[PDB]
Amino acid sequence: KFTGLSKEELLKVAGSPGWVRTRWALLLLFWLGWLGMLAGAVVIIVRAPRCRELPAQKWWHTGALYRIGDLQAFQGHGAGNLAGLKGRLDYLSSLKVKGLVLGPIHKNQKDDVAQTDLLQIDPNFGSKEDFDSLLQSAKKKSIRVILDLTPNYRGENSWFSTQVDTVATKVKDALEFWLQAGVDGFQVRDIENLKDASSFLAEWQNITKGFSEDRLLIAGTNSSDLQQILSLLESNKDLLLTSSYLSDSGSTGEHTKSLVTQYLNATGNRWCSWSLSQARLLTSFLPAQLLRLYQLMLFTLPGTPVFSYGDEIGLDAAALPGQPMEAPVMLWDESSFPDIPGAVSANMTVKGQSEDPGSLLSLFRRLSDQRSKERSLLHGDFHAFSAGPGLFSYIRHWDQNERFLVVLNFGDVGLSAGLQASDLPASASLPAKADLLLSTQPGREEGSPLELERLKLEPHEGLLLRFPYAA
Amino acid sequence: QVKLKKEISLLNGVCLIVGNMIGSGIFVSPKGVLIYSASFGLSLVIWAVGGLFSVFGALCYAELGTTIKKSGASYAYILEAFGGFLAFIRLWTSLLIIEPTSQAIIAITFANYMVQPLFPSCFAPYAASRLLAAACICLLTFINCAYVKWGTLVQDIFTYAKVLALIAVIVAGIVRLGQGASTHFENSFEGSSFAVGDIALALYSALFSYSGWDTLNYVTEEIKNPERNLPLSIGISMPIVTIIYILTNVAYYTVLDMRDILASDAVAVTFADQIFGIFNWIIPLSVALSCFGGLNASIVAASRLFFVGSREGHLPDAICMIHVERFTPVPSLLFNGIMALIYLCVEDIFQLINYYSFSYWFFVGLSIVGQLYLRWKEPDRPRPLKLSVFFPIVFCLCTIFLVAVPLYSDTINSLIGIAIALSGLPFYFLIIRVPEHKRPLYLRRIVGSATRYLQVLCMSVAAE
Ligand SMILES: *[C@@H]1O[C@H](CO)[C@@H](O[C@@H]2O[C@H](CO)[C@@H](O)[C@H](O)[C@H]2NC(C)=O)[C@H](O)[C@H]1NC(C)=O
Ligand SMILES: *[C@@H]1O[C@H](CO)[C@@H](O[C@@H]2O[C@H](CO)[C@@H](O)[C@H](O)[C@H]2NC(C)=O)[C@H](O)[C@H]1NC(C)=O
Ligand SMILES: *[C@@H]1O[C@H](CO)[C@@H](O[C@@H]2O[C@H](CO)[C@@H](O)[C@H](O)[C@H]2NC(C)=O)[C@H](O)[C@H]1NC(C)=O
Ligand SMILES: *[C@@H]1O[C@H](CO)[C@@H](O[C@@H]2O[C@H](CO)[C@@H](O)[C@H](O)[C@H]2NC(C)=O)[C@H](O)[C@H]1NC(C)=O
Ligand SMILES: NC(=[NH2+])NCCC[C@H](N)C(=O)O
Repeated sequence: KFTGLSKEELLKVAGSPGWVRTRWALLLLFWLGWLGMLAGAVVIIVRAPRCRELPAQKWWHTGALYRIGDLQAFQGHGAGNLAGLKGRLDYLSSLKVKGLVLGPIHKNQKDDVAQTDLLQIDPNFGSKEDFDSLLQSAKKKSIRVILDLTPNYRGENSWFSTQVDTVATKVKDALEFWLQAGVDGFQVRDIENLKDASSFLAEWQNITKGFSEDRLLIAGTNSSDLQQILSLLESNKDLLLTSSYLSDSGSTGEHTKSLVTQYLNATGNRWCSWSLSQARLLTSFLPAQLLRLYQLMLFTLPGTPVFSYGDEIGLDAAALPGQPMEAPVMLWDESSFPDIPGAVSANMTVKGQSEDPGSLLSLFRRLSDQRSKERSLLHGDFHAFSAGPGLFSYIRHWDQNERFLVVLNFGDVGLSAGLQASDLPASASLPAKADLLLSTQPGREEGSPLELERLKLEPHEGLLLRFPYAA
Repeated sequence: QVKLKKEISLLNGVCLIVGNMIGSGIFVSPKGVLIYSASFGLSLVIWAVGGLFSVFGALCYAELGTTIKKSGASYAYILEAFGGFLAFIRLWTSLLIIEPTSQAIIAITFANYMVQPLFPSCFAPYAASRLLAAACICLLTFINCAYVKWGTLVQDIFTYAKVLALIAVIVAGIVRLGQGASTHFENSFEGSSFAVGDIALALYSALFSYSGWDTLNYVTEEIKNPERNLPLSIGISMPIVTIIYILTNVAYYTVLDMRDILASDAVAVTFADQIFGIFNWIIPLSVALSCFGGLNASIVAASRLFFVGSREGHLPDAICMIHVERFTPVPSLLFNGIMALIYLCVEDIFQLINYYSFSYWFFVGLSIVGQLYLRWKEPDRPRPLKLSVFFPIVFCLCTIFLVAVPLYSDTINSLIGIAIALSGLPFYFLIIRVPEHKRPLYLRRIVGSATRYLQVLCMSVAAE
C-alpha cells in the first residue's frame, strides 16, 4: 500500500554504488562543516579585543564615610557612651556606609600639654573594653572604624600652640597603640594650625601604611585655595584630605564645574575625597533647596564622599531654638529634643522620613546603593562636557558596563539642556534615548526612556539617566 | 531481530538521573532561596524541604514506571489513563516549545562558560557562543546516533567530573568552616522572612532546582531489570543529590557573606575567585562539563519520547525506524537535533522558559492523578511494587501549588503557553482522528515517498 521497506529489500536496494557514495559524501560534508564552524568560533574569539584589569580597590574606594564628631549628641541624654553606639549600627547599615569616623574620645583637659594623653580614654565615653566590643560589633556588620586623634579638641587652638615636637611624639605613639588595638584608620584635623605639616603627615602616613595597606589616614584643613591643598599633597599622594574647597560658592553651576575639573586636572585624576567641610553639615553652607542636588553630585563624582551625621535627613542647626551649631542633636523620633517641646515635626526626623518615598533619607539610601555596586560609579572614568548656561553635566563609564549620565541645574530658572557633547571618547558617546534612575523633584516616574534632545529641566533639578554599552 | 536492544545497567541509570538533576542551577544561581528567605538557616531548611518533596514525586514515578513499563515517562502514563487527546497535547507541547528551548539553553550556557577565563568580566562575543553551541549539539547527536554504549559512557564520564568538582567545593568549605572561622553560623535565623509569600517563593525556587528526577522513565524499555533497576537507581540517586545540594550551600555560606552572594552573576565563580588563588578557572571549566553532561541526557530522553510518540500513531512513522545494525533510533535523534539547531537561531530565548513554566508541572501532576485513577479503576493490574496512596496525594497537592504560582503571578505568559499547547488541535481532529483510506491520497503518497527515501538514507527499518 504505502508502508515502508522491510529489512531484506532495504538491504538489497541500499547497497548499490550510488547510494553508498551519497552516504559517505554526506558524512564527510557533515564533518567538514563541523570543523568549519569550530574554526569560525576560534577565529571570532581571538578577534574580540580584550578587557582591562580591575584596579584592586581598598575599602574606602567602595562607598561613603560618615563622621560622628560629637557622640553624646548622636544618641541623646545619658546614653552617650561607646556602649550605646552599638545599638545604632543597624541604622548605619541602612545607609550602606563603608566607614565611620569616631570623634576624639581621649582625655583632653585644656591647653595644658603635659597632662593630655592620647592613649587613655576619657571615662565620659566608656572604658577600654566596650571600645573593643564596639570594634568587633562593627566588624560583623562590615563597617570600619576611623579614630580622630586631634590633640587639643577642647580648646580654641587645636594643636597646642606652644610646643610642636612633643605633640608629634604623642601622635606617633598613638598611631601605633591604636593600630595594635585594631582601628582601621585615623583622622587629624586643623593641619593648618600645625607647623611643619607636610613632614609629619608623611611620617604618619608611612607608619599607617607600614602596619598594613588597608589602613587609612585622613587629614582635614580649613583652606579653600587650591595651591595650599596641592602643596600638602606633593610627597603624600595616598592621603585623603578634606577641605573647604567646594564650600566657597556655586551660585552658578559652571563655577562648580570649574572647581571640580580644575581639581581633577591639577592633581592628575588621582583618588580624592569629596565633601563640603572638614567637620560641618551641608546645611551650614547651602539653602535647603540645593541639598538634593549636592547629594546627587557628591555620590557620582569619582572619589570618596564624606558626610557628617544628619546630612542624610537634612538636619539644620538653625532650624530650632538655641543650641551649639557645631554639634546639634540628631532627631531620631519626635521626643528626641526634650526642651521647647513640640518644636520638632515629623518630616524632620529619621523615623518620619523613612516612609515618605520622596524624602531626603530616601534619596540618600537610593544613591548610596547605586554607588557601592555599579562598576562605572566605583572606578569608572569621569568626563564632563559643555551644556547650557547654568548646567553641569558629566558621564561615568568603565569598560563595557552600564554608563551613567548626570545632569544638574544650579539655577533659579527653567532650562532646556541641549547636551552639546561632541568631544566624548568613542567608548562613551551619547545615545539618542536613555533611561531614568531618579530625579530630585517630583513629576517623573523612573524606568521610562527619555530622548536627550528636547530635555527640559525645572529649577534646582538633577537627573540620573543611564544607558548600556553599545556603539 | 531489529529491536531496541536493552543495554542500560544500574550505574548508567544512576549517572543519567544525577547528570540530568545536577546542572548549572547549583553552580550559577542558588540565589532565589536566599533572596526570598533572607537568612542562612532558613535557606538550608527550604533546601531540605524541597529535597523531601522531590523524593515524594520520584517514588510515584518509580511505581508508575514499574507498573506500566513503557517508555515516554508521562506520555505513556497519560495514554494508559486518559488516552488520546491529552497525550497528544503533551507530546505536541514538548515537541514545540519545551525540549528544543531547554537543549539550546544548556548548549548556550556550556559555550558561555567554556570561554569565561578568557573573558572574565568582559561581555563575551555573541556569535562565538552560538557556533560552539551548534557544534556541541551536532557532536552529541552524532555520538548518540553511533551507539548507545557511547552515550552511556559519555554520561558516566561527565557525571563523575561534575561530582568530583562539587566534592572539591564541599571539602574546601568544610575545611575552612572547621579550621578556624565558623563565623556566619553563629547567629542564624536572624532577619528571617516568615511570611507566606516569601516562604512559598523560596520553596518554588528550591523545588525548581531538583527538577529532572524523571529521566530514567523515558528509557524504561532499555533497562536490564526494570522491575529492579529503576526504583533502586531512583532511591540511590535521590539522597546523593539532596546531600550535595545542602553541603554546597553550606560551603557557599561559609566563605562568602550575603551581600556578595546576592550581587554576583555566578556564585561558584565568586567562590573560586575568593578561595582559590590560582586554578580558579577549574570551576568555570567544571560548569561547562556539567552542561555537557546534561545535554546528553536531554538528547537521549527527547529522542526516546519522540520514538514512542511515533510508534503510538502520532508523529509520522519514519521517526519509529531503527538502524539495521548499531540498533539506534537515528531519524528521531536527527529530528531532535534539527529542532534544537533551529531554536538556537532565536536571540533572547531565555524569555521562552516563561511560557512552559505552567505546562511542565501540569503534565507531571496529570500523570500523578492518572496513577491515582488507575489505582481506583484497575486494582488487579500486576504491580511489582505498590506504595501507599499517601505519596501520590501529597505530590498532587504539591503540583497544584506548583501550578498555582505561575497562574496568579506571571499570568499573561501562562495563557500564551496554554495557547501554544492547544495549537496542535487542527492536527489531531483532521489527520490523527480520521483513519487511513479516508485521508487525502496525495498527502499519503508524498509521505510514503519521503519515508522511503529517508529509510534508504538512514538505513533504518521499523521494529520486527
Ligand atoms: C617613609 O617616607 C619617607 C619619605 O617620606 C621615605 O624614606 C624614609 O625617610 C626617613 C627619613 O625621615 C628614613 O628614616 C627612612 O629610613 C626612609 N625609609 C627607607 C629608607 O626605606 C619612604 O618613602 C618611607 N619609608 C618607608 C620605610 O616606607
Ligand atoms: C582658617 O581658620 C583661621 C582661624 O579661624 C583663619 O584665620 C587665620 O587665623 C590665624 C590665627 O588667628 C592667623 O595666623 C591667620 O593669619 C588667619 N588667616 C587670615 C586669612 O586671616 C583662616 O583664615 C582660615 N582659613 C580660611 C581659608 O578661611
Ligand atoms: C588642564 O588640562 C589640559 C588638557 O589636558 C592641559 O593644558 C595644557 O597645558 C600644557 C602645558 O601648559 C600646554 O602645552 C597645552 O597647550 C595645554 N592644553 C591646551 C588644550 O591648551 C593641562 O593638563 C591642564 N592645564 C594646566 C594649565 O595645567
Ligand atoms: C515639614 O513639613 C512642613 C509641613 O508640610 C513644612 O512646613 C512648610 O514649610 C514651607 C516652607 O518651609 C511653607 O511654605 C509651608 O507653609 C509650611 N507648611 C506648614 C503646614 O507649616 C516644613 O518645611 C517641612 N520641613 C522640611 C525640612 O522640609
Ligand atoms: N528536565 C529538567 N528540567 N532538567 C534540568 C532541570 C534543572 C537542573 N536541576 C539544573 O540545575 O540545571
